[PDB]
Amino acid sequence: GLFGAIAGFIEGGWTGMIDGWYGYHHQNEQGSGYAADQKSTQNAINGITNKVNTVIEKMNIQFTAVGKEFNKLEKRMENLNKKVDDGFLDIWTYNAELLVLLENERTLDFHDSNVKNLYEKVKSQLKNNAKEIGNGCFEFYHKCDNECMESVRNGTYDYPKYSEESKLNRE
Amino acid sequence: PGDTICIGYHANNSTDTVDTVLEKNVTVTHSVNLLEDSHNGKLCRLKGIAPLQLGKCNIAGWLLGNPECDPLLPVRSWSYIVETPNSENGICYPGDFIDYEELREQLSSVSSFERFEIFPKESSWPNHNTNGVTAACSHEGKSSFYRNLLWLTEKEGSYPKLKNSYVNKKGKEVLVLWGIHHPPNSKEQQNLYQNENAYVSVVTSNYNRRFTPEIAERPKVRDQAGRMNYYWTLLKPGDTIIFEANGNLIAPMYAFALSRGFGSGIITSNASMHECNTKCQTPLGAINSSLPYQNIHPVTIGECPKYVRSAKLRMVTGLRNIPS
Ligand SMILES: *[C@@H]1O[C@H](CO[C@@H]2O[C@@H](C)[C@@H](O)[C@@H](O)[C@@H]2O)[C@@H](O[C@@H]2O[C@H](CO)[C@@H](O[C@@H]3O[C@H](CO[C@H]4O[C@H](CO)[C@@H](O)[C@H](O)[C@@H]4O)[C@@H](O)[C@H](O[C@H]4O[C@H](CO)[C@@H](O)[C@H](O)[C@@H]4O)[C@@H]3O)[C@H](O)[C@H]2NC(C)=O)[C@H](O[C@@H]2O[C@@H](C)[C@@H](O)[C@@H](O)[C@@H]2O)[C@H]1NC(C)=O
Ligand SMILES: *[C@@H]1O[C@H](CO)[C@@H](O[C@@H]2O[C@H](CO)[C@@H](O)[C@H](O)[C@H]2NC(C)=O)[C@H](O)[C@H]1NC(C)=O
Ligand SMILES: *[C@@H]1O[C@H](CO)[C@@H](O[C@@H]2O[C@H](CO)[C@@H](O)[C@H](O)[C@H]2NC(C)=O)[C@H](O)[C@H]1NC(C)=O
Ligand SMILES: *[C@@H]1O[C@H](CO)[C@@H](O)[C@H](O)[C@H]1NC(C)=O
Repeated sequence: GLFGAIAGFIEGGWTGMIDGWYGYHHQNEQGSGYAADQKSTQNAINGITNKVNTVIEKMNIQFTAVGKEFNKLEKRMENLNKKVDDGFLDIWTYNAELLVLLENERTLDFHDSNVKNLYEKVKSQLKNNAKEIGNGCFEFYHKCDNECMESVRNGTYDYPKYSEESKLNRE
Repeated sequence: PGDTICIGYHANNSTDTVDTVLEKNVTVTHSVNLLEDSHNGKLCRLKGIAPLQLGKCNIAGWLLGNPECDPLLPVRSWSYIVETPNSENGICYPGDFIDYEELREQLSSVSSFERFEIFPKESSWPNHNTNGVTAACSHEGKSSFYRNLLWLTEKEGSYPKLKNSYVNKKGKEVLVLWGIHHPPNSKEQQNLYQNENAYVSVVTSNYNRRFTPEIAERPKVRDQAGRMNYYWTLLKPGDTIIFEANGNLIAPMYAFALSRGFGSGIITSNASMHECNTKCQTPLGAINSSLPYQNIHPVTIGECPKYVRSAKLRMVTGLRNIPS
């Protein structure tokens, strides 16, 4: 993927995270678990709803379109009507299949970027209070209980509150 | 030996696949089908109005009143017109129907009409016989004729020059049809019309045509060496149509006061009428869909998805599905 996260340095997805597209797995002394990041999931849902609805809006509505009849001395006109019908059909088939191919490629890159942005957001909160151990995981240099975990998940992690304990463990 | 938080993404058991430019058949967690391929296999009303089923008849037979089409006489309004592969009863006395395809095109925007007696049988032709029939237009085994036309023949050995007119006070367009008989030999000509050099003239304010019989012995068709050509014209509100003949005129008896509509048309269909209502009718069935595309049929009545040749149009909404 273009942004290196999905099927990249985060090798796989989580069947255990059932309630959003992107999120967190935590492990501390109180235990372990999955939580979806509600905000990044919802932003992506807003974007893709709008993308689907754009395709819908741009196609509009096909009004009544029926065959036409020509007598035996109207062959040229018959063939011209058929050339018109076939021509338009070629073009709309082409536009439809291509629009979907190209938008599918962009939709997957979009998710890849969202996951990457989420990772960088956490990394930026934690600074040197945690170690990047790859596969998208951080190893805290301090005890991070459920309340601390939640503060990471919702963007209020208190870096100075734990810097000293972290510096010592990082030695 | 340390607490961890990891960033990750959703996986599930979806087997949905989509195509992309760089890669085909990517399995994704969620997706949405954009291509409608489902129809109810029936003919339906459009906005509560039933279509006009010609059945074994075609437009020609319907509007001339081919006796096989008698069940269509009372029908006055429709949402669309359905011909079938067996729509074979048209002209029953052989001949040419002039500008027939134009006439069908005109009926495609008609949504209802009024069948009315433009030239009543018992009072328009006091000096002519209004009784000609033919075995080519049999009904129930007896020779008969179109329910909307009238064969005028000699009465007591003379075919006096006739001149009748009608004035369109219907306040709508009036479709008028008539016919021109061409006997196969001079004997039949004189026997039916008593004037071997006959002619017919039809004139409105914007229509002007004159007809001359062409008498010759032609290959028999429905057991007739004679011919009958059929003609029509639209009479504008307030305009006057005038017929004038000393022979060979197949006169109008019934005509149609038309009312125009939008989104009608003629289709050919195998399918059976049903007690259903639809916004979108194809010849194969009715579509009930919000999807933007369909590969069901290029011919559509109503408000339909766009026809495409595609077998598959699936848009990914979720992610690459990578269950671990
Ligand atoms: C992804 O997984 C889904 C579920 O996961 C799996 O389900 C089973 C098979 C086990 O392997 C689990 O370990 C695993 O989690 C699949 O959807 C599931 O499909 C099965 C069909 O076999 C379906 O079972 C039916 O359930 C209904 C409703 O009963 C309720 O059950 C749960 C529990 O309360 C509830 O959450 C549901 O919403 C329902 O309210 C039941 O009426 C059915 O019984 C009828 O049919 C059986 C024969 O199958 C017959 O003997 C009965 O007498 C009766 O007529 C039947 O038991 C599961 O409910 C369903 N799971 C969910 C959450 O809906 C999914 O497969 C797809 O499932 C269907 C939705 C359908 O589209 C299938 O064609 C799909 O294969 C799977 N996805 C894929 C792509 O494989
Ligand atoms: C973000 O997470 C923090 C940490 O849990 C939340 O702050 C605490 O929220 C709980 C509510 O269950 C309170 O009991 C604590 O007293 C709060 N601590 C402080 C210092 O306020 C915070 O509310 C969360 N924000 C959102 C929007 O969920
Ligand atoms: C067309 O399909 C839709 C669903 O595929 C049918 O849904 C109905 O929609 C109306 C208005 O949105 C609702 O009030 C009904 O509750 C829906 N029906 C059901 C069973 O939930 C709709 O009726 C279909 N139309 C036809 C003519 O078949
Ligand atoms: C009409 O129906 C038959 C099946 O009864 C089908 O095979 C045939 O293709 C249909 N006609 C057309 C023109 O599609």
